[PDB]
Amino acid sequence: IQRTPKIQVYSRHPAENGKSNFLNCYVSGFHPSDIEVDLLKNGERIEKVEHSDLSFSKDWSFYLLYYTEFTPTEKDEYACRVNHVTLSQPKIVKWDRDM
Amino acid sequence: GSHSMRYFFTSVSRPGRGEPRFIAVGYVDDTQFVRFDSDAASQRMEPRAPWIEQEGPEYWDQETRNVKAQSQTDRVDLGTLRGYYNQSEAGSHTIQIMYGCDVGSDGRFLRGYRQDAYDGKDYIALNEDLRSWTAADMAAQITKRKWEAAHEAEQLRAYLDGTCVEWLRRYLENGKETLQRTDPPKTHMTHHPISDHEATLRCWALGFYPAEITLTWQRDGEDQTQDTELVETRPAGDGTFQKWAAVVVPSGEEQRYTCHVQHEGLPKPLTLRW
Amino acid sequence: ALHGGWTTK
Repeated sequence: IQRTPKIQVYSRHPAENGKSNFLNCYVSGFHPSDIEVDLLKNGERIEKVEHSDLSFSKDWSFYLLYYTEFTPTEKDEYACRVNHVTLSQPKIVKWDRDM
Repeated sequence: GSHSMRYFFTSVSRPGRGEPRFIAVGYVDDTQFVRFDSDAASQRMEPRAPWIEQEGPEYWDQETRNVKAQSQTDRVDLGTLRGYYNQSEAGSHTIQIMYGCDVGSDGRFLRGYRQDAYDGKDYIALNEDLRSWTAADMAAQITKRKWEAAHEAEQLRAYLDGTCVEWLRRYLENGKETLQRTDPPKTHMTHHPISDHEATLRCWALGFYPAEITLTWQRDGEDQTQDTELVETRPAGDGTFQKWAAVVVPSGEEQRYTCHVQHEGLPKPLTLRW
Repeated sequence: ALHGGWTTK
């Protein structure tokens, strides 16, 4: 009865160093709905993070958007950390800005 | 084009940690316009689109009453279905409900629907004629007999093909400046060597609305059904959507591959070649 | 607007 999250990490607008943007972590296809999602900056939890209202797809699996305003820089590393009952340890997905 | 109005409901029991979590969301097309979250502070149905804010205090009171009644009904149903499925009180379980209606571009009713799930699997659904139910198993059939005896389909039908349509037409008028906009995808391709001998081609669609879209890879015109990686369509966070599709190809053969992009906002389907 | 009226399962 358990489906593991598919995790995407991306910016709202194409990223350019020095310019405010939003960092997104989109988690979909998961069940049950209990999930913990953190956005990380250089390994550290970002504290001002919002998320969408829980909703679900035609196959009943859930999806959520977590997001925070940020200004990308060259050196800063961002990631999304997701914990779910299906994962043996919290999954960390680094923001791959070069895709 | 055609339009839809949908409400989505999730109730999650949390034994020994208080009452079930309950989250309701309403959408017109792919645009959220109201929400209720049992863990939020207001305990009110709340606006999430600019064009619903003009609704008066009687509307917000009624929507709040009716979403709280849905919550209370789900709370009872969580306990009932645990009995039907012979489960213990210790575990957390989930009820999900979706219902709504579609109208055509001239406002006519097209379709109504209602479907319910338990622990992420079908439980019971209203059939397309809005007169009959389909239960997913012998437990759900108990609910079907109850709903048949209560004449629930007739009550629900008057909403799904009447009241639901009337409100959806009002919202499309409230929101005309934004709900009738279609944004076609802005598309491009990227190329990333993964070794001396292979490269990833990735086809990108950005900034599109509504969310429905199709990206497919061909090689010499033959659909490359497998060997393609395709992500779930995702929200940008500004009301538009994004999607990409990728394929790994031998270096030197990139020009045999084409990406094809279909979206209701495109006059012709788009073909991209590296 | 939401549907009112609730038959339990």
